[PDB]
Amino acid sequence: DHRELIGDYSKAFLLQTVDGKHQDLKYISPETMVALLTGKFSNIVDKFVIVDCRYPYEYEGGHIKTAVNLPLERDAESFLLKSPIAPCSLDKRVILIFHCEFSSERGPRMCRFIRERDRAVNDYPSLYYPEMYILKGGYKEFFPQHPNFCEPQDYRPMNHEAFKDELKTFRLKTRSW
Repeated sequence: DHRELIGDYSKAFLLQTVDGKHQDLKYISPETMVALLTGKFSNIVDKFVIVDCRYPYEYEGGHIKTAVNLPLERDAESFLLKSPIAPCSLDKRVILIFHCEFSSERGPRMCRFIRERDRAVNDYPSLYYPEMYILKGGYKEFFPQHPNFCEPQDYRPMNHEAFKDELKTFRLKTRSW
């Protein structure tokens, strides 16, 4: 591989990455998301968690199959770090994929937050989640390309006319503005 090692310096990144806003983060395309969903990496990837950081109404109006909705930092830490999601075999990998509507600001931030917490509870350079990626373009670019991998087969933008109130209600739940 021509890149650096994953977070615990144990091995190279598995997935092919594409260029994204944050030069230091690893992004993947809809295509690689589908290869994982289709089991193309089944002999090496034990588990892969898709974290959809969007607000609940967004997730309810259409999300990627198997994805988990973890819109708040506290929910993500609770879900991923209280009892780490570990592979059934040590020859195997666990991978996290973060995304939001277009995975621009919120996705990167949650990803950076989980890495910090992970660095915090482990002895360097050990990690529970050494390999993390962001889905370039988020759901918004994923849906039109592979609608049958989404449930419900639909899309609800964050700024949807009819949920202005839910967006407001929801922002008031975040730890900081």
